[PDB]
Amino acid sequence: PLPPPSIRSCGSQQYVTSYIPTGAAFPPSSVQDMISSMKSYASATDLVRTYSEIPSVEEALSTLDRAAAALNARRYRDALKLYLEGGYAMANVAERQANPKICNLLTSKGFETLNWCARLCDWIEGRIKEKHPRPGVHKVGIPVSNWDEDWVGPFMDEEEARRMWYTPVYCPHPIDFSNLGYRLRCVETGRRPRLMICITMYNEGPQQLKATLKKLANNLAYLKEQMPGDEKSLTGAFAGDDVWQNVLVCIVADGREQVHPKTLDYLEAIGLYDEDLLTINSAGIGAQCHLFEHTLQLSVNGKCLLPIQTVFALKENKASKLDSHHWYFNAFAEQIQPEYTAVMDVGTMLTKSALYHLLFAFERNHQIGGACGQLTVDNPFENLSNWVISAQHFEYKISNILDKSLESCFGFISVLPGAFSAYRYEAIRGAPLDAYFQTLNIELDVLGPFIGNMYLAEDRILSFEVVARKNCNWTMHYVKDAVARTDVPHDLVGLISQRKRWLNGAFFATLFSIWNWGRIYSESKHTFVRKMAFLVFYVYHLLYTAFGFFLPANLYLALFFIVFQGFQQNRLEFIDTSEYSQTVLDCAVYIYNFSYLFGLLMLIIIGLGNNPKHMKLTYYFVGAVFGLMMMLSSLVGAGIFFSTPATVHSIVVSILTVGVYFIASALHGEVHHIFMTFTHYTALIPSFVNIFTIYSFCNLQDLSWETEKGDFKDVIAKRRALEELRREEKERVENRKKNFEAFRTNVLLTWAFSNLIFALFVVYFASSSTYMPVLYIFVASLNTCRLLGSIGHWVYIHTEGLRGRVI
Amino acid sequence: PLPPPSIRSCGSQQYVTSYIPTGAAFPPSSVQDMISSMKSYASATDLVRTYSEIPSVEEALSTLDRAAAALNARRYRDALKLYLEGGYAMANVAERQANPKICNLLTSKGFETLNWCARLCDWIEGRIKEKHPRPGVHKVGIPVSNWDEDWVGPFMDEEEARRMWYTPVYCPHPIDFSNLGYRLRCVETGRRPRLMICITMYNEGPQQLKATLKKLANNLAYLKEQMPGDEKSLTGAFAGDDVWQNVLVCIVADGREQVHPKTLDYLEAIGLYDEDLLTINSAGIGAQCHLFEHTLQLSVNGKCLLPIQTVFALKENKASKLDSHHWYFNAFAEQIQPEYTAVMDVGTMLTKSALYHLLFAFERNHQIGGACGQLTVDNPFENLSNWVISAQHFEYKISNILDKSLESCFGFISVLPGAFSAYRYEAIRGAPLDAYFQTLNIELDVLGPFIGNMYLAEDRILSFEVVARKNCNWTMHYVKDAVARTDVPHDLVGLISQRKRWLNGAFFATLFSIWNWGRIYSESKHTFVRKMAFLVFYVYHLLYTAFGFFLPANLYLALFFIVFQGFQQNRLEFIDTSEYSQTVLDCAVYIYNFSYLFGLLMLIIIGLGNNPKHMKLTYYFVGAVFGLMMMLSSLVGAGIFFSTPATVHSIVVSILTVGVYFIASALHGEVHHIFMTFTHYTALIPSFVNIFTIYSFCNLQDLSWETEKGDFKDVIAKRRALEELRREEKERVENRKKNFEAFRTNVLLTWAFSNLIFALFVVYFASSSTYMPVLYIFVASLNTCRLLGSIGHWVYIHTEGLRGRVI
Repeated sequence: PLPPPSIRSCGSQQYVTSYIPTGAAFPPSSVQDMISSMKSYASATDLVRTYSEIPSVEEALSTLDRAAAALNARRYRDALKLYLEGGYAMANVAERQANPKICNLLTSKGFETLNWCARLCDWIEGRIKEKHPRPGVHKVGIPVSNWDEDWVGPFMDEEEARRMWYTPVYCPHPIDFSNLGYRLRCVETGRRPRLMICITMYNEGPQQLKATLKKLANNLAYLKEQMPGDEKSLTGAFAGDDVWQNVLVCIVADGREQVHPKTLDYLEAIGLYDEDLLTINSAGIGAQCHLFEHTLQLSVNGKCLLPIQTVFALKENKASKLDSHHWYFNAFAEQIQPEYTAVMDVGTMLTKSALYHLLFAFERNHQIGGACGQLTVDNPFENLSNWVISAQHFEYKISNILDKSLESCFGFISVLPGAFSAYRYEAIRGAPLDAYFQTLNIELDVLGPFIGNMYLAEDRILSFEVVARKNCNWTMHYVKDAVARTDVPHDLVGLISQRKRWLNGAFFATLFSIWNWGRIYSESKHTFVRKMAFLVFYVYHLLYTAFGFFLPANLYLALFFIVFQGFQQNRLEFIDTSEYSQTVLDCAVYIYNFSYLFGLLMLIIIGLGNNPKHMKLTYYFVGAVFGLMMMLSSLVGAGIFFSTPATVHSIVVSILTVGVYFIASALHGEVHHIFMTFTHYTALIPSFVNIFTIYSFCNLQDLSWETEKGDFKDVIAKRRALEELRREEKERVENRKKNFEAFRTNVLLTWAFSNLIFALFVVYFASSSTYMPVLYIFVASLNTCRLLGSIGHWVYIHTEGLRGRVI
Repeated sequence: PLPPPSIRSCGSQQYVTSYIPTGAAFPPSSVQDMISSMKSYASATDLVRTYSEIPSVEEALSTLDRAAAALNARRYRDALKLYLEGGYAMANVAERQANPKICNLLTSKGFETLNWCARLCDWIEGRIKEKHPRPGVHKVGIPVSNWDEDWVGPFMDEEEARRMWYTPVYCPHPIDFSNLGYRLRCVETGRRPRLMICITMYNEGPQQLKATLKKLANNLAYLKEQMPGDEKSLTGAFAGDDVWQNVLVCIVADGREQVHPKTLDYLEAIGLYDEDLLTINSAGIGAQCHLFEHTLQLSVNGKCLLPIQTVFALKENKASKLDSHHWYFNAFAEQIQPEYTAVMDVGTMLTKSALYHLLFAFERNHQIGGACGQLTVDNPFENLSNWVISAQHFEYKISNILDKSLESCFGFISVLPGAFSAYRYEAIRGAPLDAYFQTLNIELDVLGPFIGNMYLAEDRILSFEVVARKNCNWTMHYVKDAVARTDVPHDLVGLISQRKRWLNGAFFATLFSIWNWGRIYSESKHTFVRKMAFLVFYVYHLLYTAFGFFLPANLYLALFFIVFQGFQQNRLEFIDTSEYSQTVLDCAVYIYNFSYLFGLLMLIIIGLGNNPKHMKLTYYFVGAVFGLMMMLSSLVGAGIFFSTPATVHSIVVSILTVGVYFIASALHGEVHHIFMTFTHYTALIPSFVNIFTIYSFCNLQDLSWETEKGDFKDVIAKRRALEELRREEKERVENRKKNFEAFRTNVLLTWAFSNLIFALFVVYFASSSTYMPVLYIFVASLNTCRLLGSIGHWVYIHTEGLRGRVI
């Protein structure tokens, strides 16, 4: 027992040294005397009280946010106190404001907060039994700021025409959207739309959204304009004068931080967004996302389009596109219960007939479980001086025609991103969607790296699940007339990144399909003929994948043998090289080999090294070298072919190898595009193969993703527990990244060394006369099969319409 | 003007829809009537009041933390209110506690907080003029928990012996440590230590720290035990019976999160840490770091060591080691103003004579601006079955002897990490330290990538700045007898990482030195003979660096030519290969080339791909292959040399190439180590060169690093400004990373392609009879120069002691 040290200025002075003896426990009387001998504090207290006299909006919002954070932490008394303080603060502040909208919104928010406080107090007392109590749902409808008086439509109720509705949601698991008591305007008003469209958006300019909305309005107008009484005309819910009431459009953004500000300005202009309402009404909830609802009316030039029922959902935090599809499908589809479900991106500009053709196919066939339309490049002929655009145009046309026709003949399509794809909401409701969202429900550690890698491009999983669903026989189909025009990158780097993601997804989806093909026979219920056809397609798929795996080696072998060994060993027919100094003959081969090897080494180093945006010059240089090489090879090959007097074998091989493209293009009426873009596509084949495959394989690493009071010892334990949990989480993340990197490295090494070993063995132990015929036979077989598939698809599409009466 | 909608249950019910008309502004009377018609809130209010009756420690600490955060944000009224609330809460809570220490600490903290509140109120009123007001400094001394009664020392004041002191500091820029009013116990008590030691620590076990402290105590004991009256004995402040008062030890940790808990337990055991004091006294300050001060007494077995004056500084957030050196040097050196300054790491176990030899050299020479001791591996002979440890032991011995002697002859040393290095605090005070910490004061964007890369290993910058300081002639020196024993990794992967950082730092420091060598002649003031000697050393340095840049190609050429082309073209002398099938002769060369190329490709892919921890098996396999190849080459070369009848040229070349190691080792008396470890080191040369250089060059990417009230529009503007600032920061970070990656990729490509092109040209346009003599001449010249340097250093060290009387 000793008096405290005589130090009354601890924070007043600059530096003070003191000694605090522990174990004495002090006398209470001395401490009380020390406390009573201080009078300055009163002044400070008075000042603080004066400062505390007046509240402010910022303080109220901050207190409400802290209350929400406490409520999420399961501490209820502190949440109640903060909620009461915030409610009283807002109620007091609301009178100061001079803007009527702010005054009304603040008054409403204060009343809601006070009612929630009363309900929470009643629950804490034990009067009401609930689990996870939350503030009640309260959607607010307000007049639209700008309204076009000079607009003519079919008919619009004033409540629907001039009021926009808003509500923030908290639902953490989207499957519980309906249980928690949320509702939509369409369901509330009694309308039951039959078709739904999802338009995912992330970091886009207003122009793309404007074009997409205009095109959708044009499609609705065309659907309305069709006359009844015809065989072609649709019957039922898609007739005229009421079509706009059976279609709903959902616009799902990805995150408030990443949204382009001009997009928000445009959305607010058309009456679908308001910052003040979001700021005020979302204070206490801690919403996961906020949804606005309207029936927007658009006017372009002097023509007024049709009204569109629109729901705009904006998520609070950035997530994957699969998360947006999860929200859309589960919440909105399970609530509305539509019949069809269309998926597209932002910027996809449809033609006037896409919806009509899709609905016509779905209604006529009754066996189609899904459909995809044709994809096209916007303005291909304009600016033909650009080679990348022309190459992409040729690739799209040929891929569509040949591959899509061949795959749609058998009734199984591997849709390529990002198409405008429609599924009927009866074949995907159960197991297929469960397998679709498996990544979002299970952490990557349990699944493994192989399962996680394939979901980067996730459409093919849905396609395969629909085709092989248990106790059902669902088949897919391809519609030629559903044309969707997109925009393509103008440079190499964006194309490289896009092809990287496409190739990763395609490769691992193909591996999964080959692994699990047996489920069609083991579980599904198809016809026997369908099973035999699927077996034949399986054999073809295996052969095609195996040939595509060894493509760089085959390209190198073909170029080397034909061109350079013809020059060296005098096999070019239009010139004789028995002369010359025996130095040029070897020099050609040496130059070719050294250039090819150095280019491959540089490309792999750069691709595995850094992002392909600050290495533009090197990629351009390598592409130019490879393009010049390919053009030289093409000219030499054409000369060699023309010089030969020709034979039946030669002409048959030439036809079945090269002319299949032109024959199939002429059969379907699209021949001029091939003529325009064949030369441009020919000069990018080595670039395509080498660069895109190497960059895709190198960057496979791109993985995605309660005590109120207390004493001192509790504080120490809490801090230690938090530190332990943080360290364990960091360790787990490290382990996951290590596993994924190891897997990608093993795959890349296997691929590269397989190609190199095959090339070396074929070069050293084979001749140019015992190898080329095998390659010719293989290529001819593949192209013959593709041509037969295309012809079969054309015959079916032009015959079934007339011959379906019998069957 | 319309009445509010009749909705009194907004959060009470599950789901309610409402319409809020904006622009009406409401009637006040209706809102007042609606408010007055509610009575449930009172119950909630009462409950809240009851819950608010009792305070708690956690609430007080949280409020103080929020007050500190507000004060850092330049808002003063909110900070004052929160500080007052926290002070009153702590004052009320202090009486509840039953633990006397907690009661006393809480009472003191409450009084300090109230005094700071009063001072801040006075400042806000305008009575006091200050800039950046902060709470006053207040260091607290408390008794040590555990005290050893059975301990005998020279003499200790009870205040110093039984009290440990603590204070948290806020100084954001360490240069202002003295201005803000902080102080140290040694300076306060009047002691003026002359020598300082810094012991950096980060994520280490207690055993290393215990061993380091025991070794330092042994060094102090040896320094005390020396007798006076001898020529060898030191004179002055380092005499006997008072040596322990002239040495201070600073232990700087790197971050509370990363510190091993057992290390904290051990530190608390010896009376240098306490969690309760840190938790309580650091609540309001928002300290950058916390420092404890003591004079610790250690006992090992039955012998009691000497007391050590220790200051333990623990930083709040993790930073680089350069940050720890910044804090140490600036704050503590500028305050204490010592004479010398020693730097070491944790785990470096000194011998009994290191300090004596260092101080002896510094006092005798009077021109030495810095010195470094010899580095050794602990227990080399024990567990000789391990090859990595033996290879490292041989490398350390040879590097020390040859390179250090040669460089110390001229008076310029490039110290290798991490040595026990001592600088006198007179040649580094000004410009050298400014150039040392240039990275910490200027962001990497202004400097560029080349400047930023070299500071990864930062000692050589200090060495060069000391050597070339303006208007001064400072030279460095190497002491052979200052032996420091460390611990080395037992596996390949840790060695790989350590060598990666070492090689990056060494390469870029060497480039900087070669770039800026001219400053010695342009600015410094040396003797003419010194300038000529530095010119000669510059020529030698350029030649050595140029030879070392092209090492992999030379190794490949030597192995290939000698061994495999001797086997193929019958040049092995102990066997004739004119027989055989002409298939084996080519097969040997083909196998060698293919294996070498495949190994290099795999190594570069793995090194650039992933972290070298989950690729252990592949690295081990490649190392084993290269080791077997090197052993075969060594045996073949030994046989070839022994078979030859020999000549003057042959014996001279053999001596000057290989036997220089043994001659120099025998000259200095350390010969058995070479005999033991030569075989182990021979089998790791290709592994060293290839693996370490490739991994070092691949991973060069490793870069490091106010309105109180308000209205609504201010809130919106604040949110928009914060979003804009965040996006700009993200863009800047992206740009910096892009630039660094591009630089590293360019350097790697240059190195690899230079080596490959040189190798190809020499293989194709040269013979094994017109190339090997040049290589022999080059290697012989370099080794002759190194041997001459070593002999000169030995002669100087054994002669100057006797011959210094004349000069």
